[PDB]
Amino acid sequence: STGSATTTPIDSLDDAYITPVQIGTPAQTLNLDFDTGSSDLWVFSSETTASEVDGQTIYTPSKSTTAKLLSGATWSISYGDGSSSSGDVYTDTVSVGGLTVTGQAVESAKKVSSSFTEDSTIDGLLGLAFSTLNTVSPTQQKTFFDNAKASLDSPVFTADLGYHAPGTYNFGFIDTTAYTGSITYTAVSTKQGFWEWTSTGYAVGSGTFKSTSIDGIADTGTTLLYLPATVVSAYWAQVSGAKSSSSVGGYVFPCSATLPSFTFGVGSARIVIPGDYIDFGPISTGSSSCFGGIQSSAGIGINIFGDVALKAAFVVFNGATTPTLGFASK
Repeated sequence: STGSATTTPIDSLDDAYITPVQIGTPAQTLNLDFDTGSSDLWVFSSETTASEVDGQTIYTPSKSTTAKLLSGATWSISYGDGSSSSGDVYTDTVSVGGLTVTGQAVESAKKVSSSFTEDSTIDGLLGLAFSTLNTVSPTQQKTFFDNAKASLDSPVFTADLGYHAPGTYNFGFIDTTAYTGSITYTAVSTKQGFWEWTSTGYAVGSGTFKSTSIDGIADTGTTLLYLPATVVSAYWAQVSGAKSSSSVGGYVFPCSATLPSFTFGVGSARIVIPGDYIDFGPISTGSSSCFGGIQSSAGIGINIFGDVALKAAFVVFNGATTPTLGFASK
């Protein structure tokens, strides 16, 4: 089997991407944030504290003939940005782009933090990291991908995120029309539960490539590119007037700037992030200070190849017995 679903930016900055997902019988369609940096599929629901729901579409398990309470199971998650959610668990039928999993754990939120409430466009998350990170207790649950894997034509999914435009998540096949040139594959460590890999270096603009190992994670659920302070300083030094602002919470730059590209290495291959992808617009409405899309990972504890990086590539998440990651230009 295979599946193919379009993923759409939630706003004009590509802050996140939403993908429609069918849950239950008859189908209830919710728009979920596919997150290769976590491993819980959780939704706003009929159980979510009323004051914490503001425009989201909710899953109502009592209206699904295939929903079953997973008795005694609870979940609770905290994300890198400080947001969180928690609740109880149902199993139900879940379909993405025509690919169906029966008996998927659907984690129903009883509580969500303010960031979730305030984002009316995101009805929940669908985790695509390794199932070892799943938070369900006392019986850990599998991701949608893990459950689908054996049925897939090939044990893979691909992320093809757009810049200010829709893109695609495919399951079970590689669309050879969706990228240019060849796909370069690179080793993955699953030791921390992430799609963790080592980039071979970077370049700023038309500058020379610096060969240096940068361990980090491929994370569709993180907006920006978070890299070591040395690398980030070298980038922003090429932008007149750019500076790190503790008050704003990172590097800012004059909105009048033209940003240089940023290249990262994948083995001997190179992925080029155009300068425009690194512009996250005014820090506050009407400001002439703009927020940068490359930020320091210092104090996160891990480097993160988030959407800024991934949307410059066609990315293969290969879940074969020994997982790997593939990157192609597009």
